[PDB]
Amino acid sequence: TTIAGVVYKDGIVLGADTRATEGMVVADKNCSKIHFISPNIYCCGAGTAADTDMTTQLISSNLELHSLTTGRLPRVVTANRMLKQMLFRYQGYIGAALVLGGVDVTGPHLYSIYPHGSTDKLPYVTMGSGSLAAMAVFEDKFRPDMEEEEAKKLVSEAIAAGIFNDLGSGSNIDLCVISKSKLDFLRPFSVPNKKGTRLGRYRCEKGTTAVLTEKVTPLE
Amino acid sequence: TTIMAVQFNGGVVLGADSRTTTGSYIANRVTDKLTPIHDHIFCCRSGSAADTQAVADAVTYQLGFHSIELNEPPLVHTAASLFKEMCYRYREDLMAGIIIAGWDPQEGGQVYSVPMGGMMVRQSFAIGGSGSSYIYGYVDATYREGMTKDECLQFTANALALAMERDGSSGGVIRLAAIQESGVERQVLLGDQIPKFTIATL
Amino acid sequence: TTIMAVQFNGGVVLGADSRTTTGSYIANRVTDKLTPIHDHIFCCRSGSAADTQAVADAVTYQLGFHSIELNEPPLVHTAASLFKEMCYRYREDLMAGIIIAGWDPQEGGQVYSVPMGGMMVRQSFAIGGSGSSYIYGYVDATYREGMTKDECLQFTANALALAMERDGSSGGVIRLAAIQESGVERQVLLGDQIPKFTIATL
Amino acid sequence: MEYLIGIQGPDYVLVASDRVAASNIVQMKDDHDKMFKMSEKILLLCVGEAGDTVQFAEYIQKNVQLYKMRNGYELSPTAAANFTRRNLADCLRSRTPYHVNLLLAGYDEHEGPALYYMDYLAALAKAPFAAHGYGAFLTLSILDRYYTPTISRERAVELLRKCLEELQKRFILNLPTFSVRVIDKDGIHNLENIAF
Amino acid sequence: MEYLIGIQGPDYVLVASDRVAASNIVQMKDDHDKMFKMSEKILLLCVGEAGDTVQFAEYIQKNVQLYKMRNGYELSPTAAANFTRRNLADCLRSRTPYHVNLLLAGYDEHEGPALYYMDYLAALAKAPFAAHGYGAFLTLSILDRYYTPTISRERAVELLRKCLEELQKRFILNLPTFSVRVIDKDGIHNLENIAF
Amino acid sequence: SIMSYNGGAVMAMKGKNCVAIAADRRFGIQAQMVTTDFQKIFPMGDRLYIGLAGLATDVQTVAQRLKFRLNLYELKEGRQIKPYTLMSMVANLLYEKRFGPYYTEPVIAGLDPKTFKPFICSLDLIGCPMVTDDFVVSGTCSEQMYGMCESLWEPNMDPEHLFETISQAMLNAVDRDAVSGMGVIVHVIEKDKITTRTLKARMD
Amino acid sequence: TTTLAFKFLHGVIVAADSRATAGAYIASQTVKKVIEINPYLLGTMAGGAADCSFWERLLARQCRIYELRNKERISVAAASKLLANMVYQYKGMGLSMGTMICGWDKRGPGLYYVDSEGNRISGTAFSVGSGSVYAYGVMDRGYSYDLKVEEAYDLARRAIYQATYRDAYSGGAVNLYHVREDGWIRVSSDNVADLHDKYSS
Amino acid sequence: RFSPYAFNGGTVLAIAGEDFSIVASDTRLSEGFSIHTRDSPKCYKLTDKTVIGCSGFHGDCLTLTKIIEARLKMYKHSNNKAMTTGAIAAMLSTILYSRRFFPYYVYNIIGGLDEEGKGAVYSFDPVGSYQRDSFKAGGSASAMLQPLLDNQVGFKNMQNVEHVPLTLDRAMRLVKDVFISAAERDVYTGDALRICIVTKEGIREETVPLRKD
Amino acid sequence: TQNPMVTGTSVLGVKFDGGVVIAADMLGSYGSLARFRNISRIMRVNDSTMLGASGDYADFQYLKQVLGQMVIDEELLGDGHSYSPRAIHSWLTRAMYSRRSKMNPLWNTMVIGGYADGESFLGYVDMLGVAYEAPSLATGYGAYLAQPLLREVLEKQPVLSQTEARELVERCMRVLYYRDARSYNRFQIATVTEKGVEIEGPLSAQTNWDIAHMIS
Ligand SMILES: *[C@@](C)(CO)[C@](*)(O)[C@H](Cc1ccccc1)NC(=O)[C@H](Cc1ccc(OC)cc1)NC(=O)[C@H](C)NC(=O)CN1CCOCC1
Ligand SMILES: *[C@@](C)(CO)[C@](*)(O)[C@H](Cc1ccccc1)NC(=O)[C@H](Cc1ccc(OC)cc1)NC(=O)[C@H](C)NC(=O)CN1CCOCC1
Ligand SMILES: *[C@@](C)(CO)[C@](*)(O)[C@H](Cc1ccccc1)NC(=O)[C@H](Cc1ccc(OC)cc1)NC(=O)[C@H](C)NC(=O)CN1CCOCC1
Ligand SMILES: *[C@@](C)(CO)[C@](*)(O)[C@H](Cc1ccccc1)NC(=O)[C@H](Cc1ccc(OC)cc1)NC(=O)[C@H](C)NC(=O)CN1CCOCC1
Repeated sequence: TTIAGVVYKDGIVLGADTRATEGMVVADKNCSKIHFISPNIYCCGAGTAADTDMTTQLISSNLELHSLTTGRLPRVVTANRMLKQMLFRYQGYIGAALVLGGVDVTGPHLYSIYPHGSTDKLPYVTMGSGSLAAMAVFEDKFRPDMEEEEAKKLVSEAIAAGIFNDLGSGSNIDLCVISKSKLDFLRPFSVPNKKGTRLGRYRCEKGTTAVLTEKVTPLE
Repeated sequence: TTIMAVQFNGGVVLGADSRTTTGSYIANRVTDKLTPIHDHIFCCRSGSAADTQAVADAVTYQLGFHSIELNEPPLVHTAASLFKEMCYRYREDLMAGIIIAGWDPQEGGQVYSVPMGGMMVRQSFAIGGSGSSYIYGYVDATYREGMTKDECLQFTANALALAMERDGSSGGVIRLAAIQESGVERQVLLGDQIPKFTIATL
Repeated sequence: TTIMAVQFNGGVVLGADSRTTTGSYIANRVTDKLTPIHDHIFCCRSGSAADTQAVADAVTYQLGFHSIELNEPPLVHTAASLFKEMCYRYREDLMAGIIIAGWDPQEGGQVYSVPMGGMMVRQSFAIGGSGSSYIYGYVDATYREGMTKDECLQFTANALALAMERDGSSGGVIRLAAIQESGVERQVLLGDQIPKFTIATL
Repeated sequence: MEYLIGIQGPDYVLVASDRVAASNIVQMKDDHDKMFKMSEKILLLCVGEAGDTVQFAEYIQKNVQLYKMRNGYELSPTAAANFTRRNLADCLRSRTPYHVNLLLAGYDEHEGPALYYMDYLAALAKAPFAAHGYGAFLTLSILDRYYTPTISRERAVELLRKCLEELQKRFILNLPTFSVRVIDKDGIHNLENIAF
Repeated sequence: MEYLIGIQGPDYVLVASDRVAASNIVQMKDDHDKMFKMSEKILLLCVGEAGDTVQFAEYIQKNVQLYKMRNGYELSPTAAANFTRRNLADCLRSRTPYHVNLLLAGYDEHEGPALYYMDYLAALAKAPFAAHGYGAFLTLSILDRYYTPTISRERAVELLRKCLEELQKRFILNLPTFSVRVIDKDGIHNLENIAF
Repeated sequence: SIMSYNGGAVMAMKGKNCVAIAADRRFGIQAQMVTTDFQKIFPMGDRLYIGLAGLATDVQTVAQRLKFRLNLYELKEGRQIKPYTLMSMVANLLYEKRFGPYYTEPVIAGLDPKTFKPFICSLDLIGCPMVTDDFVVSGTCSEQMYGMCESLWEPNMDPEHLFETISQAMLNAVDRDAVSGMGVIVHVIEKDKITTRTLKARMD
Repeated sequence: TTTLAFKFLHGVIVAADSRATAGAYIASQTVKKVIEINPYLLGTMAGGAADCSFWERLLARQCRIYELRNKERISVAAASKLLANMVYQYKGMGLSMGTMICGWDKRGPGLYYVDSEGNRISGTAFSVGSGSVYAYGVMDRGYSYDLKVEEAYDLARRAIYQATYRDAYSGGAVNLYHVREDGWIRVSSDNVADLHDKYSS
Repeated sequence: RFSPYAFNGGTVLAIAGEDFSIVASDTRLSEGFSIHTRDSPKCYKLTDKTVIGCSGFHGDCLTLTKIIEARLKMYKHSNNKAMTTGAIAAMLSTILYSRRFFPYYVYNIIGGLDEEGKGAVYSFDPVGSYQRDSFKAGGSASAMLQPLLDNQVGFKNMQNVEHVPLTLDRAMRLVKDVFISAAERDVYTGDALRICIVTKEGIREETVPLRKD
Repeated sequence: TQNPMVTGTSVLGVKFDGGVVIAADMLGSYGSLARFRNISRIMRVNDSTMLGASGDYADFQYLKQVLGQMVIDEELLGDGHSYSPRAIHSWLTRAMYSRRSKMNPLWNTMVIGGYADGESFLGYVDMLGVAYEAPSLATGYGAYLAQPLLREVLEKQPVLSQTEARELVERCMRVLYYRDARSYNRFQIATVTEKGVEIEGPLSAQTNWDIAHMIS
């Protein structure tokens, strides 16, 4: 992975790449790493892919159960507490490096949560194998209270830095823009990488394979 | 880390660096290591970020309930005892080095050390963290019996500045907090504000 | 150990503790870690007692012959270079942290550090040994540009006393040596003579 | 080291196993039986660990017998093999894993002859012929060579004899006698023990 | 795994060894001769690790023959055994130690029949009867039971047969054939290979 | 490697209004082949299949425990299962054994009921879903299978062209793997019919 | 690998496969595992790919020098002894090679098995390799000293085929050599896939 | 202690035709999870008729190339002629086996012309085992390139296709396509593809960009 | 060297229109301790080439001595031939691999910069003998932090002026000080040009710490 998050003037902009790996091979060229927590809170994920999916779902489930009971909009701290305490209970055996971002009645909030259960409240955070490359962009170009399109540009450039400089990351850039007014889930925000057009013709013409046994079962 | 707490007549002064590491990489270069437990009780955290964080959260929960159940401002010793009970019980599982410093309307300014073993001892001033190793000599030579609040602020700021210079695991920003009956006042020392000690060789 | 050498105008000041440890037992409570190599050249020994000693004895032999053959009073840099060659070639076999300090008619007072790797660097002042860890903060806060010979003697004695106070593998007696054009003068500090920084707690 | 072999024809299943029970360098027993009667038409040939073999095979044996008493009829060879596999698979990740390599043979009322191969990891597979033990490495190629689905029982014994004679020639372990049994519509039949 | 046995009489030495060369689970050779002719009256029975057996035995063999050519007369059984021990014991703490367990059998013009036992560590020991390998454990007790110092060679082969039959009964490894040789005043005599 | 113990390879491919799922037929323990006709692809609901690759026990244990849950589902619900629903069920089953998993990476291929839409996915041993529009592979010759599919697969393929592609992709990949092969079975799933074919392959 | 060699009335049959593996990956299917030392002498390859190729080529050099110096062909015994001595010096170092040395000698048909472990044994029939256990079975069942020339060919051809069927690390094609008194001849190179077609009918 | 090896990725490919030989490689040099350089073509010329491609531990690849070049001149000085492709392939085997107990972590593929002007390819393992073949892949992505070539160039597993002789154009398209396919799945492969073409008149070079992620 | 002792962290390098610029902080770390705060980790080889070294400082001092003599030995002859930057790079690859193969590595990672005959040289050398040329180079944590930034700029603008390259390095050294825990805000800038090799005295990067107040 590369995942990043930033706090701008109006709210939070989250970023992620779309590569998943099995050993040293690309397993999924287009993967969803920005996860739904609540209508106002989203969470980026890095580390063990399955641990990222299930942890983020369980908390999304618990928060929905919480918001239905309270009758009010869930808080980012609640999501943070639920994630922090759970990951700590498992002593880091659940490999989930997370970037948590959302907008409350309190305002815009951004967190980085580690597999062991340590949380950092910061204006900009990076997690994953390409996090240092992404951080180099944040340390070079970040300014307080940026405009919406300026922040969209910054995070996408940070993820790109991870994509091109880290072997664990690649493919598309995903963004999620959260404000007090609007939620924008831009799945394919950028397609920097593309497969080369095929030149040779390798059409396996009909009847090129020898068959020993055939059975055709009709259906409804 | 480097963490530090000093005691004076009116109350206590607390100091911490802002660096947190994941190996050799600095994950957060501007951390708040001074964690409020109650109105007048703080703790300085060193060691495992996740371990110290969980203990602090649980103590805040316990003392919070304890203070309401007694209907009385909570004693610093009581807060420090709740740290002792957890740090000692889970000594094999936690990597925690806590300094508990605060004020209560019965004993005044108090600085308690709960190191990795889980023991508890009250001190005039305490130092902890990886960086504290490099300032024992300085701290032993500079400390004076009966320093004022302002003198304690400078004393703790100087020692940290010297620790962050030599220790790789320490650096960034000096965070200071003064506790007395009045309340809690916090300040932050940035770049140039850090006490300048010239690098002198040949 | 703790070892220290400070360069002043007309020469150098050397200082060491006197403790030799075999585990947690002091095998020798009054050790002369300041080893003479030539008339004006000394070295401070820390690490393996047998290793540093053997190197010292080989440099004395090597520099002895070199000086006679060259017909000059030997350069401190030259004596430091003989230590470097040995400490670098056999870095995997030796545990030696040497400070070479002395005087020569060409360059005056000089202090060279040869740590465990086998590198060589000239410094205004140098500290080494296990105890030197606890005095980095003090030494950086106290050191001033252009100290007199008598001040450097006080400076080394203070730093060492603080280090012996905290470090278990340091202690006993402070041994000081001053080297200038006129020659070498030695003094020893016992019990009361060691600068007392009182036990500072409640 | 122990040996199992199974040969399935059109209407029978031929099974054989060595009668040697060894400890380090000595042959403690000469007439050991590695075959367990489950039903009137099912045999379970169990091989592997010193304690696990008897404990596991016997546990399945009494359960099938309990089924016989419970319902009035017997389990099918297919159902038996799956029952054995379930009990082995469940124990695999537990505190007491059974290290047994087994072979189940049976004749069904409606389905006919059946032979099942099973790993100690509990991997079930149906085969026309199968073998266990180090001796399998020398014999399996002879089975691949001289086998047709339409093999008669008398020529299946000849094929089995070709395999056992190879164990006398190439196999370094002393295996003089073999238990031979056939299962068909009439049940389990004892055959003449092949000796050398 | 390999087996050696020697039985000394009043005027002869009877020696036997299995003819099996084994690779992990397969028998590669049916007629592996494990005896090496040193002189007209000396045999070296060599057993042990893969390459060490043939390399070490032949080195002593060719050196004993070199002694014959160099001086005209041959080495005595005692002289040969000590020569073999010296070469093994000097290699014991060297870069290349030979892992061989051996039996030396010979007839002397003065002292008569002699059988020598030698550890891979190079411990020489003269005995009336000796054995090597796992088979030794099952045979030395029989040798203890029926041996007399005045045993006739016809009754010695009968005693040898008892031991080899025990290997067919109790020993887990398949050793069908054995080499049998006698050394007396007239030299080395080949006997019929005992087969099972 | 625990996954390399039994070997095997399972592949799924997306067509026009159809999906294909193929697997090798070898059942072996390490170097030794045991059975030449082992079942790795299992029917889950007429127009939906699952192929399991990995340790032979876990292939069988998961297949049977999934059917256990699916039958209860299809009885509780008045409907037959949807492809996405099965994928989440499998992921659920595999994650329950997070810290001691079944050593099998499943592959699901089928058509969506009513909407007749094609669907393919692969999962982790701990159940991580990965949906694609082209192909999903799992097994010991993961790399070999990827190289074939990337260069052969085309956007819209009719059942016959899809069959030729998955067949050729499986055959040539398997032939560079020692622990895979001994025959390849292919299922082509259409709305009206299911075509099942065993291919002519090398047996070495 | 699977390799085999057996001697009979008409000569010495040498058979081998052509598969080479790097882990689970099949590196090659066209490896010549029988090396041609002399017009009358052969050597099979099994084990470490480079080890077998290097040391048996070293032997080919050794045998040629012997021929030039002594004006006479090397014996099968002497050719096997040289390789046994060369490979023994590297015992325990990691070399992995199981070879058969086949030829026609002054003593007649010659067959020796030489190991990197240090084994050197003469015999009538051997099978060397990972699939050797499977080739041993089918070879022994259909073997006779009185076998016709063509009958011995199909025996060796089937024995390798049966090994490739069970062994994962055996396959490709079955190559056959026949050692006669006037020298060896190259018999046939039959693909396993083509043999599967023939033996199924 | 200390590892004297590093895996630097990279894949080499060679196809032998009737009058030509193509030696192709990606240009990415990696270590751990980061890229050293995007410009590192692995194919290197030795004579007018021979091109070598090295993948694996770059330290060894650099050293080994410098050894071969020296040896080429040594042969040239002694025998008064350029070394033939087969002779280079035979020599490399001995150079690689010389380090049997301290192996070069190296996958070599030699491509060029033989003594009759036909295309020749030689594939190597780390310790010197080698053979002549028509096409081979070696490196981090060799398992991905090979099966497609076995199908298209080798006509394997297809029922009725008459074995049409390879053309330079079709082989060039095949090379480009397998590497594009490899760049999709193998993380070590990408950036750019370098292609060397050996014919009657010298050696030609061509470069096609690849995915940079 | 089996175990490094006093070590230097990142070394940076980027070529511009006119020459090459190399940067390295002046710290020698002893584990987590910053022991030697004032040491030069950049050396001038000759008029046309320079070197910056990461890792074990004692090993660097050895290479400094050996290269030092080599340049002296050439200037003795005065035959008009001198080592090119590419030649020193080639030699260093041979030295480092030789020691690696002896299983006694020189615990170093070098960056060679030079300017000769119009074109500028920038080369990398491992402790294993991995060597290559690149328009921008970074060792240690610089590889993970600085190099990404160096590549991004060269994507947009392949050729840089001395000023643009110099202020880029300023930006890279700032990030390294924020994120690498073994670095030090006191560095040297080394520059190869047609005029020769210049190394500049103690330099500090200006830092921002505004993000301290925006946590809450
Ligand atoms: C980048 C790609 C790392 O290279 C990201 O961290 C990414 C996170 C992600 C991707 C998709 C969906 C949600 C989140 N991580 C991976 O792709 C991850 C790499 C990894 C492998 C093994 C690990 O050790 C525990 C940790 C990380 N890939 C996977 O999870 C893959 C699909 N699964 C496996 O490799 C199988 N594992 C599961 C964990 O236990 C060992 C076997
Ligand atoms: C200084 C920086 C280092 O000694 C302080 O002690 C600091 C304390 C702190 C940090 C954040 C908030 C308040 C106070 N400690 C750390 O930064 C800490 C270092 C550490 C790591 C692991 C330990 O053993 C379990 C003990 C100390 N860093 C962290 O906890 C970071 C966020 N997490 C990791 O390093 C992850 N580890 C867990 C253990 O296994 C290796 C990976
Ligand atoms: C302080 C006391 C400890 O760091 C000094 O460095 C001191 C140096 C000194 C001592 C005498 C004269 C001049 C200077 N060090 C010691 O006292 C030293 C501690 C040490 C032991 C072993 C080491 O590894 C090689 C390094 C440091 N003590 C000794 O050398 C004593 C006399 N000998 C032993 O401890 C015997 N050892 C040798 C190593 O193997 C285990 C037994
Ligand atoms: C069958 C296929 C079983 O593997 C044969 O034994 C075959 C024999 C053969 C093949 C080609 C040429 C002549 C003879 N053996 C192999 O193909 C062999 C398997 C093997 C791997 C490693 C070994 O070392 C203990 C022994 C056997 N494959 C190889 O040698 C491959 C091509 N090369 C490597 O694996 C490289 N190794 C060599 C040893 O050091 C580590 C790297």
